Amino acid sequence: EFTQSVSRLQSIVAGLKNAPSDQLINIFESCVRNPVENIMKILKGIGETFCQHYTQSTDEQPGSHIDFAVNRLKLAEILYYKILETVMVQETRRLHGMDMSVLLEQDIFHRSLMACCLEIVLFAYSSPRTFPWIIEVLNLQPFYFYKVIEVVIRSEEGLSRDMVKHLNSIEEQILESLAWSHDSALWEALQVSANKVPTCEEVIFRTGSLALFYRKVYHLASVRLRDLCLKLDVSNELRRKIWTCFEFTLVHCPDLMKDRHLDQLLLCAFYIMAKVTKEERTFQEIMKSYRNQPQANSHVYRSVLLKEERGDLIKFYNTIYVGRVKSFALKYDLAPPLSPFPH
Amino acid sequence: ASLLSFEKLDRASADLWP
Repeated sequence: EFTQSVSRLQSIVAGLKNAPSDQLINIFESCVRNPVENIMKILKGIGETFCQHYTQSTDEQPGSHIDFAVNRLKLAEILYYKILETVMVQETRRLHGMDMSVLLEQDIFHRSLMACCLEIVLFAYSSPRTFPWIIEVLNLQPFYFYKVIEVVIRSEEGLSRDMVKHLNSIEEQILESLAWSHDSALWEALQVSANKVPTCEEVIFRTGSLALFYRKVYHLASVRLRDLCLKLDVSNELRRKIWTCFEFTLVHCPDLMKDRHLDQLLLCAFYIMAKVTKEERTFQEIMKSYRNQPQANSHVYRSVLLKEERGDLIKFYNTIYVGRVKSFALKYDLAPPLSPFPH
Repeated sequence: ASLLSFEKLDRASADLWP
């Protein structure tokens, strides 16, 4: 009678409680600094905030009953402790019998794991509250939060294919737009790194949060470019030029991504590097092959930040992109370096 | 020569792509 998503969630939490298991407790108590109290405070603070926003209405999101709020929350808490135990148990330092205090005292990890659990529960129930609702409510930076998604997927194998697909989907949302907003911690991380943006080669074969993030960005973009370059023309494996152009804009024009979408710069790279190379070269009807990609939405090419104001993709291309990238584009030529494309 | 695109998307999806 339950949906297979809710049925799966029920069998994951079966026989488990709102609290840390005896095993996890042992792990907590083998730390020089026992995290258990601060973890409980975090869940409690997240729990209050969640219920407050869940209950009170907005113009976008009408409020729901406290009883459901409490039920979603208890499920997420159960999920939280089960997954946390699995994460801690499988951790290298535990295998080697090393004090895990530092790992367990990172607040952003705990907040993110708990938010991700709330997200799983909400998705399972087909909640109207759509990501990134949960992290906006809980005041969680996308740039920090997204790293917990890979952890969750690999630490809970009871997750259905659909669940994993949804978690990967919200990771892509963070990688393509959410983490590039003007208030994103990404810009701060960039700042302490002296505004040096990882090239693609640098993150393939560094290692700070900046590196890991751009690694996932480049991978995501390469997958979308490869698909695009396997649909319309369809392209020469050059497309090493389109990639190189795109990488140029990430590295040497990172501001172009601020409050924008990753596909907007990818498609402009496609267009401009089409035009100059005298191959083929394609009009913005590129969208036909693009719109068939799952992440593609009309807002992506129909509403694009310009300066308020907003405009379509072609307009953004003409007023902003061309001026910034044409010095690079024109060197591929009638009258030379290329970036390695990841496979 | 300019790389500007002379074109528009002000059309609608039904028309633009069928």
